[PDB]
Amino acid sequence: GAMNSSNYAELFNNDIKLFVDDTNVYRVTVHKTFEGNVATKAINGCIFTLNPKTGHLFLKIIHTSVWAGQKRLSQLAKWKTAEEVSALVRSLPKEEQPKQIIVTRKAMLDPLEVHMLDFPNIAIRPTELRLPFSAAMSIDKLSDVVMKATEPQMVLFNIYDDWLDRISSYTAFSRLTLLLRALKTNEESAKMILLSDPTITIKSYHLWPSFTDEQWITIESQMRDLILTEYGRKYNV
Amino acid sequence: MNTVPFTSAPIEVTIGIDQYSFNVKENQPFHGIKDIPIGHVHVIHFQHADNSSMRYGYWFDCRMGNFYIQYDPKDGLYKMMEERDGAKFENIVHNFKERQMMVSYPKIDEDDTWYNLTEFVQMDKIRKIVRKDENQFSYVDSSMTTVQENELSDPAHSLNYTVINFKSREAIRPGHEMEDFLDKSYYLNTVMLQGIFKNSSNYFGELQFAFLNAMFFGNYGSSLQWHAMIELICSSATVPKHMLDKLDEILYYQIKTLPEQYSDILLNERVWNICLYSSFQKNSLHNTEKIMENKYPELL
Ligand SMILES: N#CCN(CCN)C(=O)c1cccs1
Repeated sequence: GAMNSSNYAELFNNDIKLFVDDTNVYRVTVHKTFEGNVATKAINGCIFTLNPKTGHLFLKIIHTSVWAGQKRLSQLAKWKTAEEVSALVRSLPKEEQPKQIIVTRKAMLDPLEVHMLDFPNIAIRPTELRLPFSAAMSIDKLSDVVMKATEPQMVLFNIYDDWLDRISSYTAFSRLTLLLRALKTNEESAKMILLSDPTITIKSYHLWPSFTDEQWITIESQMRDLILTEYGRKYNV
Repeated sequence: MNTVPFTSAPIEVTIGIDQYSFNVKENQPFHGIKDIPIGHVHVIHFQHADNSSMRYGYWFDCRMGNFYIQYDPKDGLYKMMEERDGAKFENIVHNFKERQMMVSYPKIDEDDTWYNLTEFVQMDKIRKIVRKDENQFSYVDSSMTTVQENELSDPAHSLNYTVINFKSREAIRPGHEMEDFLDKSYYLNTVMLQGIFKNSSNYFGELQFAFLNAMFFGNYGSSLQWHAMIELICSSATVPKHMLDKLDEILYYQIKTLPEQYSDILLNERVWNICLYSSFQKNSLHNTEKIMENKYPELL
């Protein structure tokens, strides 16, 4: 059924599973028309499909041409998401296909179940966790590839860089969700924390900076304080 | 006008005949039901006084044989049987009518209720849903499960309604996923009508039979089927006009006949609110919407 705090370690067992987050699929700017009405302009989006055990991220870039001439775009976006995840599963060798797909928003359940009818053995599940994957577009290299795309494209990343050489999946996912939660709560401050030290760089083949173990401890503490600080600012605490 | 003789009434029971019902006391001199209108199916049903558990009954058509009822003290129920000795039958009916030991089917002349509830119900289709080919009549009870219920346990005792499943490969064409799930016209018109039922009369007959089993026996699986067959039409953007108009009439009379105090258990709020207020056909069921809003406004 639903995935929550109680069954949290299941994410890191040896059953292949994917999170699917559709919050960045259909993205718009709202603006005024010459006549003083309101209209939207779409910008490129992405499906965020993540294996939380291995860090493998299947970033399917949704180019604005897929919306041309279509109606009810927020509804279509869910079905397009499900169509693309289905296509990804079919493209994978049998032994790489997931046994479960966890959707971050329950409105994805029916579209994904319907597109996956050919896979009765793949469980489609919701989650009670509030995961910060909407902030994926605050990772500079991901945003860059999405905005530069001129056509539909899939790009593969490891969202954990090389962390699994030194830490467990559980700890890597905790670090990821902390970083993303901080970027979601105060993007500017979080990016300042990550880039303030001129001597620490991001490898060409990585998404995040090359921090030592002790530096990650400092960074993680700074991200926690940012999240708490913003909570106080929000609720006047 | 045909007759169903009873051999006797040895246990206290409430006896239904179609939408009518009456109470028979233990060992009361009751010997059957006369003046049953020819031209329709009928149902004769039972609820014992000492154990209101298990409503059960028999669908029959007096054109297809001479049927009587007798209590079986071993299996503990009133059983329908067929009389193959016509002169025995007629002599038994004549004697019981002369002694005035039969109730009369109490149809008012102006009243088309039963016809309207059974317009599309045929005995031959009932006998395919309820499989017991040695009898010309069909037994149904409160606990019988449907084939669909069984898939999600004795197959011979099952209600073989046509399986309807909105999230199934049968309902969804590869490559038309969103289209077919949000507009069920393909599934209604091509899969169900053209493919399985052959025509709308057979579809409505099964819908009507499902409702009647839900109402008279409290059969939960039948209620599920009734609601599924309504939702399938209402969730289709493209439905022949004659079917929409006929559905409105069918549902109007079903809602009119439903006992008011059974609504909480026989009517699915989600389905009815979706069908009347959100679906493609929300504006096509004027008679049914009016009776629902005047009679069950709470549900909505
Ligand atoms: N009709 C007929 C045949 N039939 C059973 C009843 N309804 C009977 O012959 C008998 C009835 C009552 C005593 S014998």
